[PDB]
Amino acid sequence: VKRKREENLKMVWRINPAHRKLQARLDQMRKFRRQHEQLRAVIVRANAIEEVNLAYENVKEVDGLDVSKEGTEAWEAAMKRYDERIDRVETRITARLRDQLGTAKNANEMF
Amino acid sequence: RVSDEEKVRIAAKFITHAPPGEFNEVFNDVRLLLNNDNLLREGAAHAFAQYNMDQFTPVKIEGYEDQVLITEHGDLGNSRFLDPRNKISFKFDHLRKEASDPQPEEVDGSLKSWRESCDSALRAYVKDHYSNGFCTVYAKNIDGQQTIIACIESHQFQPKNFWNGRWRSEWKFTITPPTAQVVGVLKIQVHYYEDGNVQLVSHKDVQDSVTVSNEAQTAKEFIKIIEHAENEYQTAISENYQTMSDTTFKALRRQLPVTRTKIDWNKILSYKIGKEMQ
Amino acid sequence: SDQQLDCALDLMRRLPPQQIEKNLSDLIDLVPSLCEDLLSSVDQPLKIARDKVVGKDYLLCDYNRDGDSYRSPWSNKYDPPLEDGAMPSARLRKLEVEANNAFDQYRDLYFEGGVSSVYLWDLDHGFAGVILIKKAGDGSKKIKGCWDSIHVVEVQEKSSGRTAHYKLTSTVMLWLQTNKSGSGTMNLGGSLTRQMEKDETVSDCSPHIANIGRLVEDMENKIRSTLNEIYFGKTKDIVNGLRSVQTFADKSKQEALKNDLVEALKRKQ
Repeated sequence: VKRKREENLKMVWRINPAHRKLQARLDQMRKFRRQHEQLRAVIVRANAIEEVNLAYENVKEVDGLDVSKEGTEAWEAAMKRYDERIDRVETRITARLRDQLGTAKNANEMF
Repeated sequence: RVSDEEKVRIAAKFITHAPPGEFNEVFNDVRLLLNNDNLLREGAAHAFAQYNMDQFTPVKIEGYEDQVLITEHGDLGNSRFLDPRNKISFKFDHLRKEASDPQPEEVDGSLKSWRESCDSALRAYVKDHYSNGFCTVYAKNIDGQQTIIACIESHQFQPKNFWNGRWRSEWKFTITPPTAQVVGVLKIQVHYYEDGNVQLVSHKDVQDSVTVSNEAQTAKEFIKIIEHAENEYQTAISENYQTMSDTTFKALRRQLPVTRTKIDWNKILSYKIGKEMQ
Repeated sequence: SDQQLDCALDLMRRLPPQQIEKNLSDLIDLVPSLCEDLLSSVDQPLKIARDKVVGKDYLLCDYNRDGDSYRSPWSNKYDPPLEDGAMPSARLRKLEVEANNAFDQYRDLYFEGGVSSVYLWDLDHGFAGVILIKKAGDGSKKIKGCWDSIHVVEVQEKSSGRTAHYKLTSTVMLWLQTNKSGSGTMNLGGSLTRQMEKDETVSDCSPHIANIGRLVEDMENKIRSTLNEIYFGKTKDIVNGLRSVQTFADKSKQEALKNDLVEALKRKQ
């Protein structure tokens, strides 16, 4: 463009690929399996284990050849469903964990 | 580091080539460019001397008040000039008219009596016929020949509209008995600078010869010849202006096209008028 | 510096410009600290330019010059040959060839010689350029001079409504080296400086070039008229005023009787 040396040029570079939309659902899958990895590494220390299991089942095995059309369109709501299984579990853990661990007998009991 | 010696010739060229009226002011501006008077006066003194000697710089002693002109026939080189009419030797400064100590010298003085009536009739005509035209006739008995030296200065320096102009002319009636000669040179330097440069410079230098008769005959003879030649050439200058309008302009910048009427630019833009016929 | 710059301006204002290069040398050898933008203020003469890859004459100026490499509109090349050939709009380059062609015809119409060169470029919406006409005092006449027509075409090219703007800056140097016997050793001359503008709804039949030739020619005529009238008569005014050929002892009484006539006018008014 610069070696052309024609006149006052107005060319504005427009760079945009088509795999961005596919990358969006792939990124949702990234975060899905990532936070699920965190979930199975968290569930040890017990009904939440089976809760994460059934949630991960009902949301991972409905990927539908991970096409971003239905991905966004309906699987986004399915991911929201996964957030509610997970969000609810997290809230429950936080509420009772706070009330129990904040009521330790002594420092050794706290440990 | 430039050598300041070059600036001496720079300011000398500036002084010498300075038109009258446009000299002291821009000369001071040249000093502002130099920021020194000593460096300036290294060559500016000799430049002052000769630049005034040739430009017929007006000088006027109080003892005679003839409004003499700075030349070489009164000059002594020690800032002391002499009267071309009553041979007084007197000191005379050049950045102003500071003149003092009149000392009447002595020479053959015959020619002085001749140029008295010569310059009287001449100066009478020049005063009564030229506004600022004023002359001074120097006299010198060099090489056994009397010399009638006519110096005419004429100016009007009011650059309020960025204009100046001055006339100078020197005519020598070299009294060489029996046949004396009519020698002479003109000097023109006019300048206008309000949005446009105007540098008018011209002259005419001629010489004739005729046998000496007496004082009156040769006086009216020489002055009449120069008089008519100047009026004649002044008329020629007017006609030269007439030659400008028609020849000069159209010799360089014409006024009309080949059809002498107009120019169709779109016809130049296209049509190819017939550039392949002949 | 600043005061010295003002001194140089008055200097050049009163200096004889037939020594522009030597006077410029005096300016450098006198004040080299202000050797920065000498010819920016100081007006320059024109310079000959012959193309070699093409073999056609062109001109040397500011905008064609690239550092030290002048643009040849015959080949559109920078001389000394550089790979720094920053050239403007090629379409406008060809249009410039047509413009300079028409103006070479124009100079062959009103001048029959010299070289015309309007070196332009291509700014944001508009642009500018320089009109260059080099035609000195031809050897055909002993009366000579140096015709240098330097003008600045300033096209503030608008877009909406096929309109544009124009602004002409002007200057034409020339001397009057008339040293004939009837002229003695007559020499006069110089250059002027004027400007004008325009806001034209520029159609296709009358391009910018047409406007250039038009108003430039008009300006030249105004200049020529101004010269021929004001300056020539002005000089003659000073001539006849200082060195007159009019015998007095008459004008006083005649004008006195004329004033008596004015008195008679007042006697009824």
